[PDB]
Amino acid sequence: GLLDGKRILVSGIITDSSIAFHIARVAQEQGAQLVLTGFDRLRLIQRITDRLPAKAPLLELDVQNEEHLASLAGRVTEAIGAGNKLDGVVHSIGFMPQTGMGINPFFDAPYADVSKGIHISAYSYASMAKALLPIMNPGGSIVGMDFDPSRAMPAYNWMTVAKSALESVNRFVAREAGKYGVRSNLVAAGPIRTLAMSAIVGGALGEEAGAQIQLLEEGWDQRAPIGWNMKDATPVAKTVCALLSDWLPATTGDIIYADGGAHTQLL
Amino acid sequence: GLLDGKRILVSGIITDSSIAFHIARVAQEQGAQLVLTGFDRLRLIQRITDRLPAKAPLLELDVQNEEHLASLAGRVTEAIGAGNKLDGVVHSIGFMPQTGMGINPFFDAPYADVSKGIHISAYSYASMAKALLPIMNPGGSIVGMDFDPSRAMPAYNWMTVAKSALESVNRFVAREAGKYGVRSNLVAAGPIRTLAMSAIVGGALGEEAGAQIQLLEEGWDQRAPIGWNMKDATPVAKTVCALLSDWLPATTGDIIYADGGAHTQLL
Amino acid sequence: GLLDGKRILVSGIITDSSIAFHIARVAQEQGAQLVLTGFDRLRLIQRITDRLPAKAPLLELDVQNEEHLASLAGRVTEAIGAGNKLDGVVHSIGFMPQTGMGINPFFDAPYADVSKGIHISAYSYASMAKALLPIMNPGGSIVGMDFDPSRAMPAYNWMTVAKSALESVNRFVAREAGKYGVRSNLVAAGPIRTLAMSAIVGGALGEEAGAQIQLLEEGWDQRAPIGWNMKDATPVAKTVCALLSDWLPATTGDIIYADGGAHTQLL
Amino acid sequence: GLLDGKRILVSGIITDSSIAFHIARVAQEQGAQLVLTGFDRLRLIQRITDRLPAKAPLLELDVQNEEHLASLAGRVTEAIGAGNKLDGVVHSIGFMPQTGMGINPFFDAPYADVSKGIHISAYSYASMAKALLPIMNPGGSIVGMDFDPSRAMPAYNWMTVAKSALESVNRFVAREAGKYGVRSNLVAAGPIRTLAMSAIVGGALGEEAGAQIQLLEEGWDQRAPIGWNMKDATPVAKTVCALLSDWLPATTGDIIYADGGAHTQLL
Ligand SMILES: NC(=O)c1ccc[n+]([C@@H]2O[C@H](COP(=O)([O-])OP(=O)(O)OC[C@H]3O[C@@H](n4cnc5c(N)ncnc54)[C@H](O)[C@@H]3O)[C@@H](O)[C@H]2O)c1
Ligand SMILES: NC(=O)c1ccc[n+]([C@@H]2O[C@H](COP(=O)([O-])OP(=O)(O)OC[C@H]3O[C@@H](n4cnc5c(N)ncnc54)[C@H](O)[C@@H]3O)[C@@H](O)[C@H]2O)c1
Ligand SMILES: NC(=O)c1ccc[n+]([C@@H]2O[C@H](COP(=O)([O-])OP(=O)(O)OC[C@H]3O[C@@H](n4cnc5c(N)ncnc54)[C@H](O)[C@@H]3O)[C@@H](O)[C@H]2O)c1
Ligand SMILES: NC(=O)c1ccc[n+]([C@@H]2O[C@H](COP(=O)([O-])OP(=O)(O)OC[C@H]3O[C@@H](n4cnc5c(N)ncnc54)[C@H](O)[C@@H]3O)[C@@H](O)[C@H]2O)c1
Ligand SMILES: O=C(O)c1ccccc1-n1cccn1
Ligand SMILES: O=C(O)c1ccccc1-n1cccn1
Ligand SMILES: O=C(O)c1ccccc1-n1cccn1
Ligand SMILES: O=C(O)c1ccccc1-n1cccn1
Repeated sequence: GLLDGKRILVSGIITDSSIAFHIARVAQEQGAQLVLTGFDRLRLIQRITDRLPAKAPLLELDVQNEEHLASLAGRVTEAIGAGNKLDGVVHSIGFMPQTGMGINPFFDAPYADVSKGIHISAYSYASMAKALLPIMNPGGSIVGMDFDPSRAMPAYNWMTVAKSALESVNRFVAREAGKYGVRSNLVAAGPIRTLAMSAIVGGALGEEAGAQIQLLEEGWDQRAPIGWNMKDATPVAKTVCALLSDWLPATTGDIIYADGGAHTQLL
Repeated sequence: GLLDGKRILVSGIITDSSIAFHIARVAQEQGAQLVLTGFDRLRLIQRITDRLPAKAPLLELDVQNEEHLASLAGRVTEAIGAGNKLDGVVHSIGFMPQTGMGINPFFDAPYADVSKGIHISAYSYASMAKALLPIMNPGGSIVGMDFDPSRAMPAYNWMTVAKSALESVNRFVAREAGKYGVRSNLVAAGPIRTLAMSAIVGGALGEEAGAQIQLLEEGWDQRAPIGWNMKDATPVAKTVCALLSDWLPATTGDIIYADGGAHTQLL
Repeated sequence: GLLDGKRILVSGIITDSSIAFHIARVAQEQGAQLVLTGFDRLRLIQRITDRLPAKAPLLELDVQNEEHLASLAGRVTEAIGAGNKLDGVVHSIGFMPQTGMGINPFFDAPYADVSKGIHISAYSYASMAKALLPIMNPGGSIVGMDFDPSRAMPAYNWMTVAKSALESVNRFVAREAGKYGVRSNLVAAGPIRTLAMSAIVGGALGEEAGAQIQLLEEGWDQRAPIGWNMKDATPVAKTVCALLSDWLPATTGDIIYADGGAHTQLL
Repeated sequence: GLLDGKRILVSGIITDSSIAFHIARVAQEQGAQLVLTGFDRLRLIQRITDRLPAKAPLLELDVQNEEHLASLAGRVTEAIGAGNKLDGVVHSIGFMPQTGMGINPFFDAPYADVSKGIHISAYSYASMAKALLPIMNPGGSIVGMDFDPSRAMPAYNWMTVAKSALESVNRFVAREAGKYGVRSNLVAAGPIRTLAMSAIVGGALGEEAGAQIQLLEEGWDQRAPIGWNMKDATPVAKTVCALLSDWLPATTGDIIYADGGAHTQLL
C-alpha cells in the first residue's frame, strides 16, 4: 500500500460526493489509518463515513471555533494513542456565503460574508497547521484542496479570491512546516460534481450563475489533453495520496494540478 | 501634459513619503485635476497636501466605513462640479495589524487582525470601484498598488496574503469596470522607504523582522537589471500615471511591475 | 508629443497591416524620428512606408545575415548623423515555416524549419540588441512583439515554442541592456488581422488550422473585459510607444499585455 | 513496488552521477523493467549501467540522428518482446555548447551553437515522443527533466532559453500524447552536482561562471523550506517515478517542482 502504516487526518467529509470522502477511501485502500474531522452535522457525517472501507474515529472540528482548534491535537492523540503522531493532514474545507458566489453581483457581497468565506477557506489552512504540526512526524505531509484562481471566472467570484489567499497561505505554511520536516502543498482540482456543485448547476444560486458554471465545466473537458470527468473524484483523491506518500519528497509550498492538464492549454 | 484635462481621485496620502503623495505630485505636473481622499487624520493630511503643486479638495474616506463609501460619489461630484465625471481613480491604501506582519510568528496572527488587514488592503479595492464607477467616464482607469506576492517572503507574512487577495480582486474589478469602458490594473512596486517602512527596518516590529526586511531591500537592487532606489518613489508614480493615461488602452485586469525588473531575475 | 525628440529604429514593416507599420505611424505622430529596417523586398517596403506621416530612412536588415548585423550600427549612425544615438529599438519580426504552424502535425516539423523560425523570431532579439546597444543612449528602450505562449494552443504550434524562447531571451537581454541604462521589454498582443493572419484564417495552411485560429480570435474578444478588436492594431502600437517613452522607467525584462485583458480571464 | 510490471525507457545516463542513473536505479528498486538509451560512448555507458540493481538492454540514441530515431521503436520492441509496449519514457537529455553557458558573454554565442543546444535539449523531447508514442500503452507516462527558467540567472544563459522552449514543447507533446491515453510532464529539479556541474563550479567555463553557479546553489538550500541537498539526486528520482506511476493520473502538460520548495520563496 502507498500509505501503509501512515496515520492521516482527513477533514471535509459532508456527503458521499465530498472530495474528502474519496480521499479517505483511497487512503484507506492504500493502508493508511485515518482520523476524520467533521463540521456541525456529526451524526450525518458518522452515517456517511460508515460506508468507508474501514472504521475511523470522527472528531468535531469547526475551523472558526478557537476552542475546537485548541483541543484538536489532544483529541487526535487520544484517538491514535499516546506516543503516536500523525504522518499526514488533509484540509478539504471550503465555504463562501451565497452573496459571494454569484447569487448577486460581485460588488454586492458584504465584507462580513467575504471574511467568513476567507476564514473558512484560507485562514483555516494555517489554523489547522498550527494545531497539528506539534503532533506530526518528520517526513509528514499537509495537503489542501485548491481551484486554480490565477484568472477570474464568472460566478465563482469571491471564492476565487479566497483560493488566491489560500495559495499564498500555503507558501507561508510550508515555511513553518519545514521546521518540523513536514511538506505543505495544495492540489488544484478540476470541477467535481459534489452535491453543492450540482445544486449550483441546477440553479440554486440563480440561473445566470448555473449557466456560467455549466459552461466552465464543459470547457474543462475540451481543454484537457487527457479529458476531464467531473463525475469522478478518484483521480483527485489519488493525487492527494501521492502528496501524502513519500514519493514527492522535495515538493513543498507548491500546487499540483489534478485537472486533466486543462490549465496548460488555451483551447 | 500626459494627463491634461483628466479628473483623478487619489487616495492614500498620509505623509510626504507616501507613494500616493508622489503619484499626486506627478499627476498634477502632468496636467491632471485631483480630488484627494484621506483617512482619520484629516488636518495632518491637509497640511501635507498643501505642499503639492496645486490645491486639491480633500474628502474623508475610511474604506471600512460603509457610510463614507455610500456618500463618496456624491461628495466627489460636489467637488468636481455637476456634469463632470472622473477619468481616473488611484487606490494606494494598505494596512495589516502588527500581529500579521512579523512582530510575532505567522501562526499567531488572530483572524480578527488578518480580516481587518484584508478588508483595508484588498476588499476595499472592490469597494472603491463600486462607489466610483458610476461617476467615471468611458476610457477611464482604476489603479491600485501591489507588492508581488507570488512567492512567500519573511516578515511580510499576512500582508503578502492580502496582496494575493488584492490581485485576485483586481481581475474581477476589471470585469465590472469593462462594462463602463474603464480599465483596472495594479502597479507592483519594489520596496519604498515610506515612514512606516523605515520604522520597520529600524526595528518597530522587532529586530528579526527589521533584519529580514533590510535583506529583502538589498537583494532587490542587486537583482534589478536597471537597479532599484528604495528612496525614490518617482519611477513608481510615473508608472501609475502611465496607466492613468491613454497610452495603455488594451491592458486591464493586469499587473505592471515597477520594480527595476527585479522579479524577472533569480539572482 | 510622447516621444518628442527621440530617435527610434523600427523593424518589421512588410505591408500596411504589419503591426510595425502602426507602431511607426503612432511614434511619428508622437514626435519620434524614425529609422526603418526591412527584409528582402525593399522596394515594396519603401513604397509601403511612403504612406507614413513622415519620411524615414530605410535600411536593409535580414536578421539571419551576420554581415547585415555587423554593419547595422554604422549604417544607423550614418542615417541619424554622427554624434547622435538611438533612444529606442522596436523588434517586430517573426517567422515560422509552414511546417511549424499547423499545415502538418506538430511532430512533423523538421528541426531545420523549427530552428529557422527560432533564429528569426527569438535569437534575433538578442542579435539586434547586441548590434544596437553600443549606439543607444542611457534611458533608452528596446521593445519586442510577443504572443502569450504560457499555454499551448492549436495550430500556432512551433511559433508558440519560439515565443516561449523569445520571452526567455528578453530577460537576458534586459541584463545586458541595463549596463547601458536601457530597458528591454515585450508587448504581448492579442491577435491582429495582418495579411499573413488573414491568409491563415482563409485556409492558407489548411482548413483545420484556419478553423482553429478563427476560434482562437473569437474567444479573445469574449474573454477580454474591455473587448478586443483584431482589425485595429492602434492599441498595440500605443502600448509599444508607452514602453518607448519615459513613463515606464522601472520596468525591464518584462512583458506588457496589450490583449484587452483576455489573458486575465478564464471565460 | 510503485512501478511493478511497468516497462520504462530511460535515456540520459553518462556517468554514475547522471540524474538518469538515479532515476533508473529507483525505478528498478520499484519493480520497473527498463530499456536504456545512451549517446556516443556506449562502452562507457554499459560499464556504468552494469552497477544498476538489474541488467537492462542498452540501445544507442543520438537525438540529432534521424536514423536512430526512425529505428528506435523497432529496436525497443525487439528488446522488450513483440506484443509488449512501453508504459513510461524518461527524457533526461541536455546539452548547450560552452559558448552558450557563460564561457563568454550572452551576446557572443553563435546561433549555430544555440540551435544545437535547443535541438538536443528541447526539440528532442518532441522527437522522442513522436518515435515512442506508437509503442506506448494507454495510461503511460512521458517525463522530461527541467530547470526552472521563468527568471533569468547568471551563467546558465542560453541553456535557460532552451529550458523555456522545452516547457513549451511539453505542453504540445501533452496534446499529442493524450490521443494515446499518455501523460507528458516535466520535473523541474533543483541543482544537482553531476560531473558536468561540478566541473563548472570548479571553473571549467571560467571563474566568473563558476562563482555565479556556486552562488546559485547556495541560495537554493537557503530558500527551500525543507532544504536542498545538491549532492543527493534521490528525491528527484523519486519524483520522476511518482509521475511514471499511476498516482498522478490527471496531471499532464505540466511541471512538478522537485526543488525543496525553493521556487515558492523569495528569500
Ligand atoms: N467541487 C469542486 O469542483 C472543487 C474543485 C477544486 C477544489 N475544491 C475544493 O475542495 C474542498 C472540499 O470541497 P468539496 O468540493 O468536496 O465540497 P463539500 O461541500 O463536499 O465539502 C466542503 C466541506 O467544507 C466543510 N466546512 C465548511 N465549513 C466548515 C467549518 N466552519 N469547519 C470545518 N469544515 C467546514 C463542509 O462541512 C464540508 O465538509 C474545498 O476546499 C473546495 O473548494 C472543490
Ligand atoms: N512602501 C512599499 O514598499 C510598497 C511597495 C509596494 C506597494 N506598496 C503599497 O502601496 C500602498 C500605499 O502604501 P505606502 O507604502 O505609500 O504607505 P503609507 O503608510 O504612506 O500609505 C498607506 C495608506 O493607507 C491608508 N489607509 C490605512 N487604513 C485606511 C482606511 N481604513 N481607509 C482609507 N485609507 C487607509 C493610510 O492612511 C495611508 O494613507 C499600499 O497598498 C502599500 O501596500 C508599498
Ligand atoms: N499578428 C498577430 O496576431 C500577432 C500577435 C502578437 C504578436 N505578433 C508579433 O508581432 C511581430 C510582427 O508580426 P506581424 O503580425 O505584424 O506580421 P508581419 O508579417 O506584418 O511582420 C513580420 C515581419 O517579420 C519580418 N521578417 C521575417 N523574416 C525576417 C528576417 N530574416 N529578417 C528581418 N525581418 C524578417 C517580415 O519582413 C515582416 O516585416 C511578430 O513578432 C509577430 O509574431 C503578431
Ligand atoms: N544537474 C542539474 O543541476 C540539473 C537540474 C535540473 C535539470 N537538469 C536536467 O537534467 C537532464 C540530465 O542532465 P544531468 O544533470 O543528469 O547531466 P548529465 O551530463 O549526467 O546527462 C546529460 C545527458 O544528455 C545526454 N545527451 C547529450 N547529447 C545527447 C544526444 N545528442 N543524444 C542523446 N543524448 C544526449 C548525455 O549523454 C548525457 O547522458 C538534463 O536535461 C539537465 O538539463 C539538471
Ligand atoms: O468547491 C469549490 O470550491 C468549487 C470549485 C469549482 C467550482 C465550484 C465550486 N463550488 C463552490 C461551492 C460549490 N461548488
Ligand atoms: O506597504 C507595503 O505594503 C510594503 C511593501 C513592501 C515592504 C514593506 C511594506 N510595508 C508594509 C507596512 C510597512 N511597510
Ligand atoms: O504573428 C504572429 O506571431 C501570430 C500571432 C497570433 C496568431 C497568429 C500569428 N501568426 C503567425 C503567422 C501568421 N499569423
Ligand atoms: O544540467 C543542467 O541543465 C543544469 C541545471 C542547473 C545548473 C547547471 C546545469 N548544468 C548544465 C550543464 C552542466 N550543468
